[PDB]
Amino acid sequence: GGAVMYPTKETAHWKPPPWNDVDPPKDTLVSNLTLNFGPQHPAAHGVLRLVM
Amino acid sequence: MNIMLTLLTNVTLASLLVLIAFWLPQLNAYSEKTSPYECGFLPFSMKFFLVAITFLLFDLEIALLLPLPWASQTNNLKTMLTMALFLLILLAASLAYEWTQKGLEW
Amino acid sequence: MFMINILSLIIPILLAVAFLTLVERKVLGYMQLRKGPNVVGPYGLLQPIADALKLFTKEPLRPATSSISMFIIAPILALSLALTMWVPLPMPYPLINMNLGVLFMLAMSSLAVYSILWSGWASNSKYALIGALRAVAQTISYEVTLAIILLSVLLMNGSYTLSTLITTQEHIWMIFTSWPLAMMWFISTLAETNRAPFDLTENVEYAAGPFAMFFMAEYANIIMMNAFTAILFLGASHDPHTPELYTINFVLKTLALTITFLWIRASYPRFRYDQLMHLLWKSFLPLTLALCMWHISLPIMTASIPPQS
Amino acid sequence: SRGEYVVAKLDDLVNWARRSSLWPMTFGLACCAVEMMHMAAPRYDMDRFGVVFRASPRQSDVMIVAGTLTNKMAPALRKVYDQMPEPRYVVSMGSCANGGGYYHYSYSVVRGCDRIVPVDIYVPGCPPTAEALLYGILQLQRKIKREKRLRIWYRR
Amino acid sequence: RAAFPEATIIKPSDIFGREDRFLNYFASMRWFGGVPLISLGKETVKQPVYIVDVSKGIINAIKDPDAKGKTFAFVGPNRYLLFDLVQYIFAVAYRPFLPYLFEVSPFEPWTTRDKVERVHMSDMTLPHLPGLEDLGIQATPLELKAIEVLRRHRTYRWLTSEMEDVKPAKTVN
Amino acid sequence: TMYIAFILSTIFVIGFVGFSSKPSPIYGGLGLIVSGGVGCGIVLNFGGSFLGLMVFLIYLGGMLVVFGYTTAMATEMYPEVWVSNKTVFGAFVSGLMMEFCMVYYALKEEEVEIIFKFNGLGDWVIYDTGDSGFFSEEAMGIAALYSYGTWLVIVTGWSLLIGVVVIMEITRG
Amino acid sequence: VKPIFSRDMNEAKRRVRELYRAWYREVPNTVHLFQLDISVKQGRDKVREMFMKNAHVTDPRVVDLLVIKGKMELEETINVWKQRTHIMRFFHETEAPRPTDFLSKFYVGHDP
Amino acid sequence: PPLTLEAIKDRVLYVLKLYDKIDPEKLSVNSHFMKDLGLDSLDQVEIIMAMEDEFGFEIPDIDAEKLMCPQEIVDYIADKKDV
Amino acid sequence: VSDGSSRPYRCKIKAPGFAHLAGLDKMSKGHMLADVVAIIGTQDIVFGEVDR
Amino acid sequence: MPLVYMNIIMAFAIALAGLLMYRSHLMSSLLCLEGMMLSLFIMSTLIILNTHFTLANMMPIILLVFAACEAALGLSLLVMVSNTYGTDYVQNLNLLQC
Ligand code: SF4
Repeated sequence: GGAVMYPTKETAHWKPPPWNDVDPPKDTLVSNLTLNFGPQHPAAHGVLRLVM
Repeated sequence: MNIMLTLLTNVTLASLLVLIAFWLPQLNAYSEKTSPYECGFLPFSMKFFLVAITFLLFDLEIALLLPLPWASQTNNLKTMLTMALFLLILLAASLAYEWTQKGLEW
Repeated sequence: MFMINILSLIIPILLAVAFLTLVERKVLGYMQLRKGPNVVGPYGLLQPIADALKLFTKEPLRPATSSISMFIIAPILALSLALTMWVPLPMPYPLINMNLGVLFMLAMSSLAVYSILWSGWASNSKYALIGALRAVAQTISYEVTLAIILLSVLLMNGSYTLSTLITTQEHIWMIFTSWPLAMMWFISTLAETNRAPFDLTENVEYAAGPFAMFFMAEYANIIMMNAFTAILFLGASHDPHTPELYTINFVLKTLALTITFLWIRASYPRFRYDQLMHLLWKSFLPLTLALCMWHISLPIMTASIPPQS
Repeated sequence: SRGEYVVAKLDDLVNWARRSSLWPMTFGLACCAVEMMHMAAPRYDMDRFGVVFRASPRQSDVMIVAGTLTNKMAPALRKVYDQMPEPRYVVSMGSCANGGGYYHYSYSVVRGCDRIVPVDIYVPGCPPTAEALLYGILQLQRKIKREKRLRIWYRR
Repeated sequence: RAAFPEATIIKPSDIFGREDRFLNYFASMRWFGGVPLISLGKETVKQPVYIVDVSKGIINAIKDPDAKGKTFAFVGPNRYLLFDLVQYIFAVAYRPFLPYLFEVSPFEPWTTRDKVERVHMSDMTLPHLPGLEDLGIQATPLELKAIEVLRRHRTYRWLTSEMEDVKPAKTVN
Repeated sequence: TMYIAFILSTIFVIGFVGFSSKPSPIYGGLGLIVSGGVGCGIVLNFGGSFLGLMVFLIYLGGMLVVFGYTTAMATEMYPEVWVSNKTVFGAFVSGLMMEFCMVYYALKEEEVEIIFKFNGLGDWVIYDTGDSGFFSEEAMGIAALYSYGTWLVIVTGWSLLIGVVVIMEITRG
Repeated sequence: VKPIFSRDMNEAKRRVRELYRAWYREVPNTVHLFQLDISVKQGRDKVREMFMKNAHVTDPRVVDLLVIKGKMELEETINVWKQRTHIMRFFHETEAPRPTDFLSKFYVGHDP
Repeated sequence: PPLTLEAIKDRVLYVLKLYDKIDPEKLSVNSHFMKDLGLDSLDQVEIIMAMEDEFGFEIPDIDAEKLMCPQEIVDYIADKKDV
Repeated sequence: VSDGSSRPYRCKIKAPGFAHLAGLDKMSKGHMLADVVAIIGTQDIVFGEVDR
Repeated sequence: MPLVYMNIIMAFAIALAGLLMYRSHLMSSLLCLEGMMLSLFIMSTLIILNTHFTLANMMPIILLVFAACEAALGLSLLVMVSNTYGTDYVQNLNLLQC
């Protein structure tokens, strides 16, 4: 059991591959954008701020 | 040489106008807007790329469809017609696949 | 003398664009029960000059371009390509006669797309890139349908030579033979130039001169595309001894088509990105494919294959 | 002198261009924006004078403050104003924009947009009639016509 | 002094601020190739004063009843080596430090021969004249207000992202 | 202008060095657009009008535009030019130098041989004296694809359709 | 009386400390986000000063509401709902310092 | 190199040294923050947050109140890292 | 609210736009940015009455 | 061979060298790969034209189509990788070893 049969000093720390071929989700940073409906925008009529 | 001359003249004219629009108008002194570009810190949605790859493939199929006007002069009209219709049917089939399956989401 | 011809093709087009601005203003106003520019010069004839002078004197603000290099190349590319696209057009005799002029036009429009991408990317503005990418998506769909329609209509021309279109439409205008393709072609031209209803209101970082040149390039592209539509479908009589007749008729046709461009601009609400692409992918594209099949089969089944030479 | 004559004529040309093709931005905040629309309405038609409503403030020359500038909106007005390119002119439309008008003693109303941004033309009224606003713009055009930026540079 | 016997003469030294011609001038060396520095500006020590400090001193001098007739000299908080000062300027401005005619320009000259001499001329030190502390204004160090003048001169990613903090430059005091 | 084709080929090599130096994607994409445009010029000089417009319409017009599309949406890079950090600058300069050495060994020495034999004579010599009459050899041969190359059409079309399928399957997550 | 959130002062102090931690950790980001010219210490000094201003309160109900208001200001600051001026408003700068010495006040005006 | 109680103490004292308010002369392993170092409750909260930064974990307010001496912090970190 | 004097004690103003704009988020759920502009128009939002 | 053929072959070699010597972005490698396809297009086109290989004038077009297909594939893989990791850096592809 292990990454390699004859491990080295560097490879000793290295973790064997996951049981499922599924590597864990990393960071999972949200891509949801937070746009602001700037008042100058015509639809905002100059006096509307819509944090969206 | 004529077409090369046209390209050269157009490019030089455009670049000269860009010169007289980027460096000449900024010579006039207009005080100084001491205004920093206040920046303090990604929508890589497939919704865009899909529109791009599909366009690439359809453009490729369009490339195969370009020689058609000269291909109409062939004596083997039946074979040429069949091949042209085949290419068009394949284009339609690719469009149908994307439409029927989860595609054309744009 | 050839350089004189190049200048007599470039300068008049730019002046025509400048006055087209005024023409658009007045046309839209009078369709809105308003008088377009009427104070600045007689009937506003001096309005474009006033606009140009004001623009080239306004303080240019810097848009923190990630790559001035690129930010400056985008305007140059747009204007140069717009000027070049006029060269192959046969006003009865073209400046540069290409056996494959139509494909040259298509390629020039394809390169023009880069100006959009370069402008947004170098702008260092999230909203700029988003809007630029939307423009990329819009021009992406038009190119496919435009190419298909152009190929299908040229299947009766006999080649990609632009001059031959005059001979093909000597007796009957091409539109009477391919009117559905004409409809889709005109709408596709609207989509290409982002003229309403295919605008995406709300390259804005461009200031004064740069913006002015981008505006000029866009409007020159409008005029050139309308000219292309004229030559393709609205054929004009050409007398070899007196070409001025064809020149006059062609100019009138192009003017009519640009007036229709403005007329549509102030007639319909703007589309939505989803709606625009669900048009140029799910309504136009299938019909263009079917009509391409028809325009391939028709010459063979009717023994009307046009001459190759 | 000849130098003065050349500079003066060039300055007049520059003045003509700007005053003829003024591009205003609609900073419509309150009731006065409605009358501003009636100015652009067919009856008066500001575009006839070359004054076309430029939505983009980055491509505008005149900021027409039309309405009550509240404290919450005050920072935005100045920030938009400094993001305008020069030459930039500010036209205050309405008593609320001029000095607060009906809401001068309000707890959350700026006592005139003059405090936040320097104003060039003050249009009186509540709301000022569309002709009065059009009159103010023409007064601004005459104000630009009197400007001698180049002449002063030469005589410096 | 001859015409106005009780005139309160003030002698500031290289006022710096948002719209100043001293800090921004150094941060504009990009137009002038690298960083043109006579003898690498190694023999010049300058004492820059903050704009608000000078202005407040002027107002305080007006109110001050004994300021009349006294020649004040507005000095900066610290004396910086010209080379170190320019290095600090380019540092907070995120500008590559490249240590290295304009009078002819009819429009506002980019550089003056006298300006060049004055730049390379080390600031004088007059301890016999009243200063800001006499008027009550406490000198504000250049370091605190440096970013306000030079952050706006940032190139790409230093007003955000990396935002490396440049330590105060060595002062020749 | 007798060596126009050689000049174009050298510029082609230069652009290939430019984008092969792996610069910032945006700058590289240009290094490829320029080289692509040159290559089209070369093909036109040899008489391949249709193929010249092919690369301009498809490769430069669509293939490289979709490439740019991706670089724009997935933008996680610090912009740099070919003459930027030594990693790219040195590579660009060295590639240009190698090309120039090849050019000098090719013109001054007629029979240049590195891995293949090359002749320094102008490429105009290789052109063949012949008349096609009322023909476009390139166009006729390419149009023969629909008549002679039915098998090629079938295979290419199937590849395109399966390519659409594959693209969707890959980019379904 | 129904407590707003905390029944006892000790519970209220727990809420105060929780708010102080959030403000203390937010100050560095706030300076970055609004590109403020204040130092991280200056912002954290202001946070402590503001908390110490309301240090004489003894009613848990009042402390709860103060924490709620403190949370609201933090929410706006974190969500960038406030603008650069709004954050700087805490640091009164343009306002001239009003003296406290009676003789100084006597000279300044009729101030009671 | 597993964490040692001595190393935990070293990092704790290092953080306390970085804290300017704490007087180094009065600094000790068991020196009570509020009594021996004479700090305020907010100062104690700041110290707890600094400890969290140093050792890369989080201390709830209850445990933060519990931690009134540097040795107490060391012991809490010992339990946290199970050293 | 009248206290018997010539000046009202309290005058709360019910603006129809106020409630409509409050429900904008509910109506805007599952829509695009351009749809938000349309939803603003269909609610006929004048910020004069909304902000009173 | 004429000098033009030498230059085009050298261009192919340079693009191959750039592709094999990655730097950071996988996008740059894809650019080099497509450049090589362009160079091959130019080479084959010149050869076919000079030889007057009329029936083989369709070879460059087929090469171009398949070239852009394999590119569509590369881009699709690049975006999958970038979406998973966050960037298109070649170093990110490190889970598989040996
Ligand atoms: S001046 Fe009168 S009309 Fe104009 S915003 Fe104020 S209250 Fe409304």
